[PDB]
Amino acid sequence: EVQLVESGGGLVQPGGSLRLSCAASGFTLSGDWIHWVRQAPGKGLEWLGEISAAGGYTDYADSVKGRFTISADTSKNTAYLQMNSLRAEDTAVYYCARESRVSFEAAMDYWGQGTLVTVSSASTKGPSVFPLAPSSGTAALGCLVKDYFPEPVTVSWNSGALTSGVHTFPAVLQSSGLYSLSSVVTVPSSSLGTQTYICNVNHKPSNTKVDKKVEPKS
Amino acid sequence: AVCPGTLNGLSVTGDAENQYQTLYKLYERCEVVMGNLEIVLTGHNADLSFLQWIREVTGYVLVAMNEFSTLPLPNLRVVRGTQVYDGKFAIFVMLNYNTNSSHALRQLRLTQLTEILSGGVYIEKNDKLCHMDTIDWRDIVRDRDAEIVVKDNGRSCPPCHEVCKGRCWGPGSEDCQTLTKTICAPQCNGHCFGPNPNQCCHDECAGGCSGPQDTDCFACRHFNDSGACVPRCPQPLVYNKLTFQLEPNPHTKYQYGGVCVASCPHNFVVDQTSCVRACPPDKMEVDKNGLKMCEPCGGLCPKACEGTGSGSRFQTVDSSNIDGFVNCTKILGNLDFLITGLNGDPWHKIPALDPEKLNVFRTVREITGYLNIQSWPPHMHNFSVFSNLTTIGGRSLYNRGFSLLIMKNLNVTSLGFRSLKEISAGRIYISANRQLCYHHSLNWTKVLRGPTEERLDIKHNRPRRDCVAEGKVCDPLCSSGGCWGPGPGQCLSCRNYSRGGVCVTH
Amino acid sequence: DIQMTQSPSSLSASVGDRVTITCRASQDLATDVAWYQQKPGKAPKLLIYSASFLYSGVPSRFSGSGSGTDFTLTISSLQPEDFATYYCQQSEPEPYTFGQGTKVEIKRTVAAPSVFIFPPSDEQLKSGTASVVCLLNNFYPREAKVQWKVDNALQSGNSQESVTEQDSKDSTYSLSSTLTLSKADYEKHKVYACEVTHQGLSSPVTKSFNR
Ligand SMILES: *[C@H]1O[C@H](CO)[C@@H](O)[C@H](O)[C@H]1NC(C)=O
Ligand SMILES: *[C@H]1O[C@H](CO)[C@@H](O)[C@H](O)[C@H]1NC(C)=O
Repeated sequence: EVQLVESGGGLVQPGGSLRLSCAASGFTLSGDWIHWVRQAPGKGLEWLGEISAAGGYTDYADSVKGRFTISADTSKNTAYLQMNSLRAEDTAVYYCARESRVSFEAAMDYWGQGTLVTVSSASTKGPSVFPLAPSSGTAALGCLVKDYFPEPVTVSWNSGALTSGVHTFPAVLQSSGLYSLSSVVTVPSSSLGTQTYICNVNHKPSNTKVDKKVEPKS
Repeated sequence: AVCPGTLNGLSVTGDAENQYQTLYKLYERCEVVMGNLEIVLTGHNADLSFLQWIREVTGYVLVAMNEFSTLPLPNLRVVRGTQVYDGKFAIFVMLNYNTNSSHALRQLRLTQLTEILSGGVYIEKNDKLCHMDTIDWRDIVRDRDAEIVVKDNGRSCPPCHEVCKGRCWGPGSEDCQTLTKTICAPQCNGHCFGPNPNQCCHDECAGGCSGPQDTDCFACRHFNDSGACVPRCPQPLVYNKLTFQLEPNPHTKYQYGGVCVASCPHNFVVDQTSCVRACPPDKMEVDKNGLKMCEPCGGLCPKACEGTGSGSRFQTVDSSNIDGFVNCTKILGNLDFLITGLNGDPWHKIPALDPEKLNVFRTVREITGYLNIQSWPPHMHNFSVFSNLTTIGGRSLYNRGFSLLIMKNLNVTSLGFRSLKEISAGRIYISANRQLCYHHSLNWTKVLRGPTEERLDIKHNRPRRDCVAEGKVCDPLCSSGGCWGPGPGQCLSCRNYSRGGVCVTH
Repeated sequence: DIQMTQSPSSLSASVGDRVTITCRASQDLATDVAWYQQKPGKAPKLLIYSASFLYSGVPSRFSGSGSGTDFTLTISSLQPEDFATYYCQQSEPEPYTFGQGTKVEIKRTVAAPSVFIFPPSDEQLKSGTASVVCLLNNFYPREAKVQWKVDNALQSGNSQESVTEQDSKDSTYSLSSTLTLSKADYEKHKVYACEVTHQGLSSPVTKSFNR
């Protein structure tokens, strides 16, 4: 029932500015403390700021104190991170997360799903999808999402019908500074030809909505 | 029966019509005058009837500047003179006649007047007033050295009737003045209804009598009760032989000057014994089981004042505000102590608050709505200013349902609400007070009542582990319900005993 | 400013095993330490508060201990779904510092990799580039050597590997090697092969094709 939802993350130009949204649901902020934490795609977690919804107090991490300004709006039931003067070392996944009820602690018991902020002077780029086909017991087929900026990318199979044995591997930063990943699924030989298989790609940074069909070849 | 009198001396207004009218309303149908009888400048065509049933006047009787023919005071027995006119006159009759008119005073129908307990008599400059030189005024006056002055009155008055024996108020045979004083046996200390030693007045007759009893008195030296004169009115509580203590005597009656009554006038209130206008400086009105009565307040009677915020001129207590709280106990509404309030604002010319002026709030015990402190005078590390505050209702809230909100007060160490015991309704918020301690131990299930689930918001104060390390904990004599600060005075409730707010070992 | 030091960085353990993680703080924290579990790409779930208390809806196998400077998480009976990175947190006052984190991963029966090679597409060749892909599927343990062979010749530098995060049901891994080069350098060789070597292998399985 209680859940958070964020948005508004994506590519930004260094020294640019940005406002994240954290839309509350299932409780009243008023009185509750909302915190923001971020995490570099390799490393661990770092606390950023906090905010009581009642009196509107705010603290900040010295790592951020001043460039950033956490706020909210009570009638709307949503928190906000204003991220001014963005450095490349700001590139990380940012989560909002509310504070626990049981005890003077700041244990955070409900968390947003995450929202990604990439901050580099590189340009937004459309992904190339290519079919990896079977034939050449159980057969493997796949998609190849190649050369796109920035992370992240969403690969689904048959609009969500297929989920068993689906592997979408991590992206990898290429020599060219462009990202790539394979997404592969295993299906029974007998099923090929009668079953249609398609991979649904989504790349909101460059507004790409590819649906590529993978069959075997002649 | 009884009704009050005047003090206006010889001042009036322009209208002699009004002078009549206003005179009538006061002395309506009235037996006793509690005060003075001031008949001044009265209309010439008066129909002074209501004056009939007047028996007694506790003060004096002033008759001046009037025009009517006769002064009709037939039931008038006693004038007390317990206050007196000019200085030495229980009766002052001066200048009752007009130049352009024949309207002038001719007779004083005082058939009944028996005595005057204190003060003299001034009967002068009454051009047509008659018979006054015949009356034996030292027979009426009780004071051997009061000023009896009678002259410059009538010129050609008819002789007394033969039945009055040369002492009469008027020509009539029923207008005869009846003698009061025979001088008296040594036993009777000048209080007797006849020469004989056995013929003494009762020990409660103010002046004379016609017999040695309660109800033969011409006037009562203390209180009149249904005819009898008594030193007291029947007490409220009579000793009962069944329960060996006292109980509400149904034959109780209240004093009213000198009259024992069944229930006080439509405007008046009871005070332990007497029927009084307004409660004394240490009582407030209390209506319980069909009777209003003055009850002693003890500390202070609840000086309830206006609060602050919503439904008030001030959004904060400021330096041009704090004075309007002095001696105040209860508070209607709220109390906001905002940043501006304290330091003022030089843009709108409102000065900074003198931190010692805050003490004003030490007299406060209850606040209807919410309390909101968002700033505090640094050199004070606690709200010992509200130490005497006992109850916060929360009947009007602040932000999102907050009946108490303390926030962003750095130098504050303890809270100091030693006497607080009830927050009736609303939410509570005590966050962002970076040196606040002792609050962790407090049991808010005992202060606050109704739900407990999601009413607390206490956070980002000095973490408990620090407070404990620096020794800041609830005095050992406190119960596990916690404390408002350090020491024995600050407990919520005590383990052993409590002597004047301070928890003790014995 | 407070330090949290969390030991060790990563750890392996069999199903059923007991596992013990340690956080050590720079200053006496008495009891104000929170423990979290974070799974690949999800948000971190809270597990323990005040060093030792369970949160509503966490299995009892998870337990926390300690006071002041040394705090401990223990997963008594480790399960496949318990795969995660685990983070201690000081919550005493702000700014809340977290630990480096402890990467947990499960130990399992040694599984052989299923090997698949795909050739490039005709449409990728159109833009002028080639990408062969290899694929090791559902195997254990992690380590596996994906050496390429272009006309029996060993290749170097051109390749790129990408590892799956340990599956949480059968605790297996997966891997995708990519062989990338100019379609000029592609359109001048016949035999492209992927050579995979593992512990669950007796003999390195090779997978090839022709153009
Ligand atoms: C408040 O002022 C009045 C008048 O000076 C005084 O009688 C009273 O004692 C004062 N009360 C307190 C608590 O200081
Ligand atoms: C009050 O004392 C506190 C703590 O020692 C300090 O932070 C603050 O600056 C003091 N206030 C003033 C006005 O000096």
